[PDB]
Amino acid sequence: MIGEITTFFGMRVFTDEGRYVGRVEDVILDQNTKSIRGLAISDYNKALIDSHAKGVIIPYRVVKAVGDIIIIKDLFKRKSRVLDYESRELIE
Amino acid sequence: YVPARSLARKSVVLTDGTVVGTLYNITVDFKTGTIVNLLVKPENEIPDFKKEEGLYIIPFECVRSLKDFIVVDRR
Repeated sequence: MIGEITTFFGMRVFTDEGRYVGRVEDVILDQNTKSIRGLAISDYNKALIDSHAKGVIIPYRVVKAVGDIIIIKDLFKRKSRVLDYESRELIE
Repeated sequence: YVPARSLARKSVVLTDGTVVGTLYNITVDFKTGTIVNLLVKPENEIPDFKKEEGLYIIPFECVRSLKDFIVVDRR
């Protein structure tokens, strides 16, 4: 549970649905709340992230487990908008 | 907000100006995400911080800024 910050470095991140997210490149800190703010990710999965940045930042609150890998809540999905005259829902 | 690697081996100083050492590592809780300690490679002999494996154990409660010099107080 408690350990050193260097452990994050190089760890692969997966979602709790088994899907690869990427490799931790850095850890984003906050003096005001004495807490980890986010994880900087690189070598990141294009199938899941539409983005052209060198790396992306995942907020730390979606981290579920840190072991040999980091598991996060799978947030790489699309919500469906509700339609008033259709029981089906829309995706754009 | 500060990336952790940008704190790599920075110098750590007290409120008066004493050079405490160079940052070695950072202790954190992985579930909570709370930052717990600093681990500073010593250079001077401040009695205000206890030691383990030859590093200063600075509670993160005592950190007061983290710009070009890590600044630390006794309380």
